[PDB]
Amino acid sequence: MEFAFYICGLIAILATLRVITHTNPVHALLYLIISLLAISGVFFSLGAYFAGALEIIVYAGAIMVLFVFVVMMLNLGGSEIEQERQWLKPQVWIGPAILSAIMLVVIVYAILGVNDQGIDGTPISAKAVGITLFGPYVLAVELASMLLLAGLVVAFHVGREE
Amino acid sequence: MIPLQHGLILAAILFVLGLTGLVIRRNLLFMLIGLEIMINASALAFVVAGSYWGQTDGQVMYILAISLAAAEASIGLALLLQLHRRRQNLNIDSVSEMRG
Amino acid sequence: LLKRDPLNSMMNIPAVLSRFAGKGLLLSENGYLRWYVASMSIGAVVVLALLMVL
Amino acid sequence: MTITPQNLIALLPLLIVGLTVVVVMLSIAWRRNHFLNATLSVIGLNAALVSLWFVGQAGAMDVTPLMRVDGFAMLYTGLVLLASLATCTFAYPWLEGYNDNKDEFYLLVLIAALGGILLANANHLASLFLGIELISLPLFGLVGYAFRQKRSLEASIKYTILSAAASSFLLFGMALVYAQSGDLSFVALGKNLMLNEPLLLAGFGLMIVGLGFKLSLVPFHLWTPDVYQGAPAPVSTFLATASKIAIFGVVMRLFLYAPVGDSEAIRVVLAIIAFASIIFGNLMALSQTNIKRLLGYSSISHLGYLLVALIALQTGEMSMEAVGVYLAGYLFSSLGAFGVVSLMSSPYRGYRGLFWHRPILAAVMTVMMLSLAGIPMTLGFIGKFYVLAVGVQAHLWWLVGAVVVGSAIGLYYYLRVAVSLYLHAPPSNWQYSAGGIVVLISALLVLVLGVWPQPLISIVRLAMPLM
Amino acid sequence: STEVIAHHWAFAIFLIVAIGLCCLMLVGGWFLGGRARARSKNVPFESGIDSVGSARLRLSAKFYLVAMFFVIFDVEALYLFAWSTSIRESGWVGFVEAAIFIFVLLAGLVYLVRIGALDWTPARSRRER
Ligand SMILES: CCCCCCCCCCCCCCCCCCCC
Repeated sequence: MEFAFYICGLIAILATLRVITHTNPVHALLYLIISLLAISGVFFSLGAYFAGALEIIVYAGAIMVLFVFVVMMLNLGGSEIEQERQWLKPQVWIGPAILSAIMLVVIVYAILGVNDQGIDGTPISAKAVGITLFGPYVLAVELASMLLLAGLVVAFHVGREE
Repeated sequence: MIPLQHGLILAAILFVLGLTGLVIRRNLLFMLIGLEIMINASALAFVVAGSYWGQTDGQVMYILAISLAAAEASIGLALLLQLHRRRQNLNIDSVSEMRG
Repeated sequence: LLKRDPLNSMMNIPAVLSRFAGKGLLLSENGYLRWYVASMSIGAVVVLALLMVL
Repeated sequence: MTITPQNLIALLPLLIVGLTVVVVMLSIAWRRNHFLNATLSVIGLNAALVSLWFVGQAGAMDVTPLMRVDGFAMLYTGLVLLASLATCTFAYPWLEGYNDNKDEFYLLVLIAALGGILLANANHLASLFLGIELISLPLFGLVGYAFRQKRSLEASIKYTILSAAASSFLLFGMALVYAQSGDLSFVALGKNLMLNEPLLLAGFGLMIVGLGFKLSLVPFHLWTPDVYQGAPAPVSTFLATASKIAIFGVVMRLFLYAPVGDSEAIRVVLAIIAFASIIFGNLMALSQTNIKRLLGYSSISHLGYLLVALIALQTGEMSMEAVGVYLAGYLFSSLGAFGVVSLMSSPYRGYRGLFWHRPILAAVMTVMMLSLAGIPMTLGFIGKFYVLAVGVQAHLWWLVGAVVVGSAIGLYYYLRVAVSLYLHAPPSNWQYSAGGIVVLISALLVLVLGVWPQPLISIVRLAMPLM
Repeated sequence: STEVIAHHWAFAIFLIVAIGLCCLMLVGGWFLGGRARARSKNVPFESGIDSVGSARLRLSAKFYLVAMFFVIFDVEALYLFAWSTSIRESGWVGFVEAAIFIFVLLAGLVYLVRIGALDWTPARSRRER
């Protein structure tokens, strides 16, 4: 169980790093799919089967429309990759790299300072998540439905051609 | 049996990688991709937090996190389509006429 | 020597300091989004470091 | 624990705003009629405002694992409902000139009012996060409502990207806090504690980053003049009033109900953020020629003053009423100023010497400019006096010195705008008249509660939550 | 127990043999059979005449609005996935919450249908008259 979690975590880290430092949009989307598959594998190793199930179910459709928009605008041959290459320079990425590194080491210092007892890996079924979702957490569900409705209304209002 | 610290460190690494892709990348689509990476990393940290305590609260917070992720992705995708329609490029540094 | 009112200029010094500080701070509002995200990250690092040192 | 009918009695504004959201949706889908859906939104908001009376007659109850309703939630719900009503009233004459559809504006305003009410009633981390996002997303829609205009699209893109980043920061800090404590309730943060542990402190710092973005706090304040200028003027009114009121109310609920507020490090970093916010927001508006960016820096400074009033909450018991009085005065002054701006920007096509063609709007604008400066005979002075008393009581001398310096700088630029209203420059419809009446009652309320502030003190002190 | 590790091993062997079989037939297809040489072999197929431009042009999909609605409706679907597995223990009150949820879902769907969204077909292709 440790092996699957650690291999999926390493794959997720590598695929995210390849995502943020790539010029090809379709290859970046493929590595993003790989990273989210690895994230769902991490979820499955921790016993949260529903979390990994929703990570593959709803993000396969999310990156699908990302592919649709990439085909819609970004694909132009080598010109788009060449234009994306000029925006990335050694100073340009070395600027915020040390900021991300110092933030990461501060958060790691924070993480290591807490007590630990180990994750037992006991599976949590979708039945318990459904009971808690429609039980103690009513208003989260209802106002999340209203939030998604609001986002849908915003998408309709902005995304019209004419 | 699996340490909580390693899962939180993994989530932190993914979060700072998403922020690196948010800052250093100039095309708006990669900023939205990096935003998706941070929201997935925060959701992942919530699932590790819920799995350490053996509660469904982390999974419910993950559900809310990805509902927000989907809604913000649709809104940002519509805004990016508007930007590409009325500018014909996805340079985010040209959005600077409002200053001072 | 005193007809220029030196005490008035001495007390008008912090008005000049306020104007200079405001004009210096207005240079940070260049209007770039990536700079805004970088400044948010900088502020997060700063507040986290201040919480760790105390 | 289950839901009792008394819980839905206490849930009246949320249910009414959701019902009128659905009703406005169905009326828009039936036929695109601007006046009908506008009247429906105003009717629903007024119905929630008068259902606040039945909520008060019900009592204070912990309605959910999520929500808690008391006088605190009642007062902030009333403030955000008044802000939403004024936003609709200012928006209708502006929307009369919109060539595109004018019906989604009121739907987004109603959904954002629902998010503000849920933020006012929040007693859980999940409720706090959902309320923040439910404030932010209709603001993404409303800021970029006139996407044909370049600046509105600029502000929409900037606000969306920055607020998604801040939501990610806040959610990661939330996850770290939940990993530390194990309960997401507002009363169980650190109950197992030796109150200073690095994971809980880092989580609260990241939530501080997110909320300080949402409260225009330094150094997460750079979006405020840009988003305020780019957005439409009723959207600027709503973002200045309702979002700030709701997010600061839930911030005070979190920092009062949790035992983490007793920690010295969070108080120290909040004092640093408040000092920087006051000085930076006042200094940045010295040479501002545009009224929207000036009011954005004004919002930064006033949220810094609110931060000073919030820092001393653990020591003195009079900080909460100070924040309530300051937020009422700030709401009225911002409503008046942004309403004058909106009425000057209406109808939508695409302030020097304003007294010589529009004298009543100039009078309202100069009254609100006097009020925002903390000058007596106005409500902003009463709020500044409360903030100064709270800072003096808990011995925060750097903060009150910063308040005095920032008040002097605000005096300079506010009074510059006030005299520029009266220098020499080189409608006809009852909705515009309704907006003029709204800003006139705002100015009259500011003047009357500056002369005689005691009824507002009584109403604010009667809005007393569980100590 | 023993059944669980047996099932895990069976699933792992299923994955490994499936991927290895796909790779093996790909390798066998690539290695067997002689190659062909032609002047126009490495040209995209466009019914026998050279292309105008290339196939890497940007193509305006008309259903992008439906796509960014599809993400939202997929999230509503995941909420109903979570509800539907625990209907009996949720009780009638949970049925009331889900009824309100689904009523808001159809209200949004009727709103999308009526305002002209979910309709991207051209005027000549609307089958009028
Ligand atoms: C054309 C405009 C381009 C704007 C790019 C902005 C890039 C910002 C990079 C910031 C890097 C900071 C590294 C750490 C500095 C020291 C710590 C913070 C300040 C105290």
